[PDB]
Amino acid sequence: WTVPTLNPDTPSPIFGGSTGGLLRKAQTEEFYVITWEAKKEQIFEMPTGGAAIMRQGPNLLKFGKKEQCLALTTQLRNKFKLTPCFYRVFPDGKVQYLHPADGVYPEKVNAGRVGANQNMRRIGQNVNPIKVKFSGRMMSPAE
Amino acid sequence: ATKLFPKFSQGLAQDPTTRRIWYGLAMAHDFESHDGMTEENLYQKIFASHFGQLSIIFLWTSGNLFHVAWQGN
Amino acid sequence: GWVTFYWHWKHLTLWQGNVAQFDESSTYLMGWLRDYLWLNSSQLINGYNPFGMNSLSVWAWTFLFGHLIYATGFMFLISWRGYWQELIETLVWAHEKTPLANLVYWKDKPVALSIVQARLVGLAHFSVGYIFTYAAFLIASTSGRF
Amino acid sequence: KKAQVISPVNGDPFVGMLETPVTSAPIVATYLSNLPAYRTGVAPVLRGVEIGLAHGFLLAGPFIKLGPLRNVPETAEIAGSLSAAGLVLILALCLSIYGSAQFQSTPSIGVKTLSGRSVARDPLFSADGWSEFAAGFLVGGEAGVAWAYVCTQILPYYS
Amino acid sequence: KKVKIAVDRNPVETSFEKWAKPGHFSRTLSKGPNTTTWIWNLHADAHDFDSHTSDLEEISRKVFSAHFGQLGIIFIWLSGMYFHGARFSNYEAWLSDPTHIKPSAQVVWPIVGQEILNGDVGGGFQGIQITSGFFQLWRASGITSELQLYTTAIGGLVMAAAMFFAGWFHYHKAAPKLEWFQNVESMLNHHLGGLLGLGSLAWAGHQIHVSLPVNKLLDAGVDPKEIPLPHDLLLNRAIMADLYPSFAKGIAPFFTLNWSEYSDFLTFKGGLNPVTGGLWLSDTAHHHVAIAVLFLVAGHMYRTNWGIGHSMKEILEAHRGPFTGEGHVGLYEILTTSWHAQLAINLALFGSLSIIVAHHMYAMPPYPYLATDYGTQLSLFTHHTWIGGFCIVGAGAHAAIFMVRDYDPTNNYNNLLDRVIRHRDAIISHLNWVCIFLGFHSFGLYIHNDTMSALGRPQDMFSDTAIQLQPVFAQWIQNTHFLAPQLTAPNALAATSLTWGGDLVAVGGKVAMMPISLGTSDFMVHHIHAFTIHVTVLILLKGVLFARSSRLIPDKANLGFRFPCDGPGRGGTCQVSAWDHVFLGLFWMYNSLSIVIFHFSWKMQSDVWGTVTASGVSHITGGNFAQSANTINGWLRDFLWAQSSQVIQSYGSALSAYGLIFLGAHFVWAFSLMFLFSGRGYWQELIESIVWAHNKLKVAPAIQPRALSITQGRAVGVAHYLLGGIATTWSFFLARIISVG
Amino acid sequence: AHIVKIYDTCIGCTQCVRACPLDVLEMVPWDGCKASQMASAPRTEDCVGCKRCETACPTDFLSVRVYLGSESTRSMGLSY
Amino acid sequence: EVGPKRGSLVKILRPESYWFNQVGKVVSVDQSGVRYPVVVRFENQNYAGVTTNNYALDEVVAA
Ligand code: CLA
Ligand code: CLA
Ligand code: CLA
Ligand code: CLA
Ligand code: CLA
Ligand SMILES: CC1=C(/C=C/C(C)=C/C=C/C(C)=C/C=C/C=C(C)/C=C/C=C(C)/C=C/C2=C(C)CCCC2(C)C)C(C)(C)CCC1
Ligand SMILES: CC1=C(C/C=C(\C)CCC[C@H](C)CCC[C@H](C)CCCC(C)C)C(=O)c2ccccc2C1=O
Ligand SMILES: CC1=C(C/C=C(\C)CCC[C@H](C)CCC[C@H](C)CCCC(C)C)C(=O)c2ccccc2C1=O
Ligand code: SF4
Ligand code: SF4
Repeated sequence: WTVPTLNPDTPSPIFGGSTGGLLRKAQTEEFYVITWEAKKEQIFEMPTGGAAIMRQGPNLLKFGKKEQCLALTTQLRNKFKLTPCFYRVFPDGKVQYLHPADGVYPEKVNAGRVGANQNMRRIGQNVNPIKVKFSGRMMSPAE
Repeated sequence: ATKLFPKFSQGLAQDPTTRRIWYGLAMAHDFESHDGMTEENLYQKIFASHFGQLSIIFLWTSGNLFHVAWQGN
Repeated sequence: GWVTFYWHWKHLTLWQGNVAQFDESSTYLMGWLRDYLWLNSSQLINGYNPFGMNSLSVWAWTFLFGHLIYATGFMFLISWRGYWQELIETLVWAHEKTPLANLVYWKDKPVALSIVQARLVGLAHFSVGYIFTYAAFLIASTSGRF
Repeated sequence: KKAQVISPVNGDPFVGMLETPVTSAPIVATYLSNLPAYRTGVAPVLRGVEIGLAHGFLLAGPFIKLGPLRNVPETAEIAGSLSAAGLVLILALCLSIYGSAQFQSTPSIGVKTLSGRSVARDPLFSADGWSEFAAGFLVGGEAGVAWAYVCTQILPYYS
Repeated sequence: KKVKIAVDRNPVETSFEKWAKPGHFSRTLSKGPNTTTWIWNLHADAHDFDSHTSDLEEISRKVFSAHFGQLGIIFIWLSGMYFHGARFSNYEAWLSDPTHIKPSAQVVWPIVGQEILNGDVGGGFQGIQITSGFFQLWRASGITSELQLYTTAIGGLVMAAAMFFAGWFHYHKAAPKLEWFQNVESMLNHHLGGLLGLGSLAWAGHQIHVSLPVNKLLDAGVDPKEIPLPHDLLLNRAIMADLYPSFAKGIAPFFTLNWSEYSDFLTFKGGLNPVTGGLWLSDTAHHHVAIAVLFLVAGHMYRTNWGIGHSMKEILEAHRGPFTGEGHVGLYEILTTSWHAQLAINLALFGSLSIIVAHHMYAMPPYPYLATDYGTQLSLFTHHTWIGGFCIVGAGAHAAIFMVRDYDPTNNYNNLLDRVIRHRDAIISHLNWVCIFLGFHSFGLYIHNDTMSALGRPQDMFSDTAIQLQPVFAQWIQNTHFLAPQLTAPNALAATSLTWGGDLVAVGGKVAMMPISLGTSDFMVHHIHAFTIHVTVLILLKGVLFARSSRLIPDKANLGFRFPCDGPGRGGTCQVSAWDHVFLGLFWMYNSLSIVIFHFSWKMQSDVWGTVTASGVSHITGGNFAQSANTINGWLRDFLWAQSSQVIQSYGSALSAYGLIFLGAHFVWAFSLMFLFSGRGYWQELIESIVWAHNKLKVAPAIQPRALSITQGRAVGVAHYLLGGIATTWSFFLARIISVG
Repeated sequence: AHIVKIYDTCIGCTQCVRACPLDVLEMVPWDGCKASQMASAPRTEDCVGCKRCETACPTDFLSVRVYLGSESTRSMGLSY
Repeated sequence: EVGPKRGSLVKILRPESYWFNQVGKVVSVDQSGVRYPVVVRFENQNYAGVTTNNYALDEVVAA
């Protein structure tokens, strides 16, 4: 598996237009693009509001928030049994792949993804906040 | 981008929302949760703040005295 | 509030020579309502009427002021963040899509008051209204008689 | 059953504005495009003068007919015009501090015009542009309040 | 044939086996309790039939039999009121003198000193003065005897037992299938022809044959003992042809379409009866004849088994516009598939109807001596107003529940519901703006008047004197309905109400109904009404449209309808659910209707109700509403402080219980604030520190003590808030108006 | 950014990852408390702080722990 | 083998546990080098609704 490049030639589902779509965050900070290959035309539920019709084949869809993309991801994975993958697009054109960051979905092991933010102690073996006092910023004993 | 108002907290100064203003108004005197605060600097800022409270109290009594003397009977 | 109600009524009945009214009515709570809160509000709330006003009108206005602030704290105390954040999402849409007004844009993103923050804000509105209401009532019901 | 009126904005169903007769009727878009706010090629100082003249002329009326001195015959218009002058001054200060606050980032994304041609950014949305816009707003607002007073003084059927 | 009876024989066995096993209706609670939250969930999910199972047939059967149980309970309650009017009332004494004797139908036992509550109401009676208006209703029915109330009570108990037998039958013995419930064409045809058409026709028959002659003789001074019994007015046509000579013609004028001959008992008089202060029963009889015809022709509209008629699916599907996409398609399926979509509409219109009832029962008092019982009139406005607001909030609730559970986006593509959910942001944004606009321009007017009159500038207030905001549109409508019989309703002898204008009707010295003027105070309070209504609509509609998703939480539908929060994340997500929007819409419904009923009470006591002893109408508060209600201090002083003198000095008198429920309601309301201001996590730790003391003494229960759910805390808080506030208002109203009115 | 720490009491039931609506958590093999999986939080820049993860953690209390930290646009669920 | 038997009653010594100083019954003890190997089932459920939890050999004690 290798990181897929975002295809802009991918069509979008049949949506009649909403008001829950993109805001100035898309133009200024960032927005998100989710893609998936469908086997048929199915009326799914937009996380922004309203129902859209996915197209037979590949689809592409814009969203202003990552939680929207993962909501649709779990909806397409659980109700339609698809395998979508979304990105993070910046207004200058930079695309950043996000969800299956190793190819497989994060609930499954991949035999090589590194464990981050793992405290190797018990939650009661954390120190008292008096020991992490005056560490610069206000810091939790979990660090 | 990163703002300037919460000089005492860099996590708030990077907040893009209106929460920065409020939480900087309400974390201003929690000196021990400031950025880069030591214990000695804490005690010193508290010393100066007590001096400021004293000045304010005495100005308040001066104002009561002044207004009773001026606009009172 | 209980402490100061007790003090104020005991002393209003002492100063008026009517300690018997307290000795009779303070043993039940309709006594405290009627003979203390309802009775002694007579000049306060008539501080201003459609016929005119007197010097107690400031304390009447302040009375109603505290009644407003207290109840406004109820808004931050009962309604919680998530109704208001979605409301503000709608208002963000409304501002970004309104012509001649999307020209003007915020620099700080409008979000609802946080949980702890609105707890403090409701407590502050509550306390200010409590305090102002009782201060107005006290000063007006004591200055109106004496 | 054909001929649906409501369309998405510029054909994009994911942006979220839903082009609608109140939004993008020919007459409505014509009127909004002709307003000095949306004349992104003219100098912002003059658009500010025009906007300020309008707003300073309209907001004298309330202070005149509803102010505290509305019932004394000749002092009413003077009082309301001075009040509108003060409010225009306050608004000009608001505009100046808004220009201080907003225009520091210079966002790099372009602007199109619902037909593809990449127009330039409005010089109004720049620090110097908004400075001169608030200058024009002050000048035009005070002038419009003064002329509102004048129109109370000279108009025949001013009741 | 399509529309037919379709039932299953003996679906559910009748046994107490599932009575001994609580929580049987769900898969989670049937395992048994381990924590106390189970005890609350057992009750919160008791009638949540659409989560006990998925098949709409069993849900529908449960709903049907539950409705039967509600009907049986309503019949028990009605029979109880008739029985209390038969045994424990002064009704037969009140009929002889309804202008002097207070209607009472509840006697209190003399146990712990509450015999003081058995007030001197009149007619040699001692009891609690009722305000439900049953005496006026019974006089209008033509009862005139306690035996008829007794037998009506026994008939109500018979019908209650019948309804409960019917629920048991239609659940356990022969329960209908889903395709029987789904015949909405037949249900509407029948509920319009037979239920509301034939019901109004039968009530018209009673009004022709029993109410009209009995009440005509009652108004002619005849003693209720010497009035002919209704069966004697049925058999002996001579009595009726003496009272109405058109009964000498028989029913021929009907079949010959010489209906004008019937103009003796089918009238269009309009206005009020000068001797009773209520609507003419001939007017009501003609009314019910007319609406019976109307509903019987309206019940022949939909197509059931013979090709004539309409398919509601065809009306809906063929109603679509260029602005609205596919239109009403899929709504037939929504409403024949979702019980909650039906419940939402039905509750909304039923509550709006109850408020219609409240407004139309005081301006057009239908019953004799109803208007001059100011307590009954005030209570009957307040009660139905409150029931309407509650039903409307429940309509918003069940609309949200539909949107969460029963909504399917496949059925709804570019139909009206999809197109609403797609632009909910425009909807709620404009609603927010109008709520803010109205709040400012309706309450800041009151604040402006408070500030002006406090500063001593009454010439700067918003009053009928200084700066007039006259309600010219309502004034024009008043004048348009006052002048209606002259031009636009020539066969009406008078206007519908005297509130439009004209002369007053005073009965027994008391004012039954008089013209109602509207000025700046009425403008301001009406705009306050619209403001509060719009905010309640904002909350409930925002809960509906954002019940599945928002820009904050896109997966709110999977979270559910009733959930506290997703977390403290996204800055904090508490009360994002569509349940918490109902929880807040309850508060705003209370705030709206409190002002509505306050407007009613003050306007009635100031500008309508009163006595005429000499030449001059002397009202209760002296018409202060015009000049005093421009300020919040006005509603304080001259309404909440002035009209509270009767409830706080009621101690030691018959109305002392009203003062008691004043104080206790103030208690309960404030008690609600323990649940609304606080949060579960504090009480769980307090509870576990208490459980430590219970463990130490070996008295810790097996059912683990938990703090109430978050949702349950909010529900308890809103319940205690509404109860205390409404009961405080109830006590205040009744104690005030039983004394001064 | 909020602080999500995961402790060695994690029995590896994947529930915290399935509950996460922002794809902050993932399950790493054997480079943790033991073999047979373990969780991890590499993408905490996208954590909003909803604590669905520790709502779904079945261990005593919570192996996964969200400590609410400095907010941003990604950590406040803002589409604006 | 390590730990208690697979039906024994066990008092939990984990300080942050809901069942601290509370008796539980062993479901099983994983005989690998796993940390927190002891699986204890409790008659009463915690605030999350769980009745089972994994504990270490030093967090368990008889009776
Ligand atoms: C005595 C006769 C009888 C018997 C033995 C049963 C037995 C059963 N019924 Mg049937 N049922 C009956 C009569 C009976 N029913 C009647 C008369 C009705 C019409 C209302 C129904 C309608 C009905 C439905 C719709 C359902 C059942 C169900 C059930 C099962 C469990 C019910 C349960 O938990 O009961 C215990 C419940 C109660 C004791 C509640 C009684 C509520 C009464 C009616 C109203 C009282 C309200 C009260 C006035 C409020 C006071 C307020 C207070 C604060 C003062 C069981 C097979 C359920 C089933 O099959 O699910 C598997 C089911 O869904 N029954
Ligand atoms: C002329 C025919 C007719 C009449 C009078 C009614 C009347 C009623 N129906 Mg409807 N219904 C009908 C036809 C009719 N229905 C048909 C054909 C269907 C199939 C589509 C339905 C399906 C239906 C459902 C699904 C529900 C009702 C409900 C109701 C009741 C609503 C409660 C109310 O308004 O209080 C008014 C109360 C009264 C007027 C009290 C007297 C009731 C009398 C005794 C029964 C009416 C006659 C009855 C329908 C015929 C059978 C008599 C029986 C001896 C066999 C009401 C009694 C609801 C209800 O309350 O359920 C219990 C409900 O859930 N009905
Ligand atoms: C549902 C409403 C209703 C009902 C029930 C009645 C009933 C009655 N009206 Mg009224 N009426 C009504 C509405 C109603 N009215 C309205 C709306 C108007 C205004 C137009 C009038 C205007 C009016 C006038 C002007 C008069 C009446 C009269 C009558 C009576 C004569 C009936 C008659 O001649 O019709 C004929 C009806 C039938 C032939 C049906 C009889 C059916 C029987 C009962 C069948 C049962 C037999 C059974 C199968 C077997 C026996 C069982 C056992 C013994 C073995 C009767 C009491 C007359 C009267 O007596 O005045 C007091 C009269 O003069 N009515
Ligand atoms: C025709 C009327 C009607 C019908 C059939 C329903 C039916 C239903 N509603 Mg809806 N609802 C209604 C009116 C109605 N509601 C109204 C008027 C409101 C506004 C208050 C609501 C608000 C509402 C909400 C917010 C919710 C429901 C829910 C439900 C479902 C389960 C209700 C349940 O189990 O409660 C069982 C009964 C109780 C728990 C008793 C409540 C206790 C009350 C508050 C006590 C106070 C009442 C008393 C008169 C005051 C005196 C107290 C005295 C005892 C001291 C069920 C489908 C729930 C649902 O479907 O969610 C999944 C839900 O969350 N309803
Ligand atoms: C007295 C108590 C109080 C007050 C003033 C408010 C005020 C408001 N609520 Mg809240 N609310 C409260 C209690 C209160 N609420 C309680 C107890 C609950 C139950 C939980 C709620 C639940 C609730 C919900 C659920 C909603 C509201 C909404 C609203 C707004 C609608 C009205 C509006 O914008 O008009 C304009 C503002 C007012 C009328 C407030 C008074 C201001 C006056 C006019 C003077 C202005 C002063 C002026 C600017 C001078 C400034 C002086 C300078 C020195 C600063 C407003 C902010 C709604 C909302 O935000 O959407 C629109 C909404 O959806 N509230
Ligand atoms: C609102 C309400 C109420 C009340 C109500 C009422 C009162 C109603 C009524 C209703 C009604 C009052 C109804 C009625 C109905 C009736 C019917 C349904 C009848 C039927 C009959 C029939 C069906 C017959 C037939 C026939 C004959 C026998 C003659 C010949 C021909 C024929 C065959 C046709 C209350 C407050 C309590 C509560 C709440 C709710
Ligand atoms: C009304 C309301 C809002 C909306 C309030 C908005 C977001 C902010 C208030 C609007 C402006 C900023 C009012 C400012 C007026 C103050 C007088 C400013 C004084 C502060 C200075 C002294 C610094 C919430 O965000 C909320 C959150 C959680 C629980 C309850 C509530 C709640 O009740
Ligand atoms: C007071 C309070 C509590 C504590 C209330 C406790 C848990 C329950 C109150 C009393 C219960 C119902 C015990 C009453 C007695 C039992 C019904 C058993 C009967 C035994 C004899 C008395 C007959 C909360 O749990 C809570 C949660 C969320 C928001 C606000 C609050 C809140 O305000
Ligand atoms: S708080 Fe929410 S977003 Fe953050 S890690 Fe936990 S579940 Fe994921
Ligand atoms: S839910 Fe808890 S136990 Fe399960 S994998 Fe996540 S952190 Fe570990």
